[PDB]
Amino acid sequence: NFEVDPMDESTLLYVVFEVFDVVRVHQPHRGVIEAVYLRTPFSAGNATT
Amino acid sequence: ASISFTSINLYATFFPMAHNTASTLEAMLRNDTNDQSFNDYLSAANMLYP
Amino acid sequence: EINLVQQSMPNRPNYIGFRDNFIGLMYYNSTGNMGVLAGQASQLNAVVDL
Repeated sequence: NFEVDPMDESTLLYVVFEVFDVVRVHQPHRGVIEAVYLRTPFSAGNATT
Repeated sequence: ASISFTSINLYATFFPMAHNTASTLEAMLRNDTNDQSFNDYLSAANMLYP
Repeated sequence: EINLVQQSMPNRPNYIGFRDNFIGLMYYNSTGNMGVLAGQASQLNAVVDL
């Protein structure tokens, strides 16, 4: 719960929730690259093309 | 104001190193215990709440 | 007396309605007018338009 000053213009609150965002890149063979993305208490729900 | 793009090239710069030294490095980094790992400087979930 | 002879013929039939299922009334497949289905406070789109 945030309490902020009034302001006449529309405003946003930007909250950063600091996590570990780690990529572990493995290239095991010529012309191949692989990666695994861990993200901790706000895991990626996406995995889009 | 307007912009237009005429030609975008990609540039790359390669360290000259001896071929025998180079291939030894490659063979070491194709092991699965020698996997590179990186992290974002600001690792965060970025939320905007009106 | 000249304008006692004139021929006049109806205008073209020109039916105007909506489209087949209300096509082009909702943006789809347009990046910059993408509709969002999102969670409670996840802040993640569950719609990706290409």
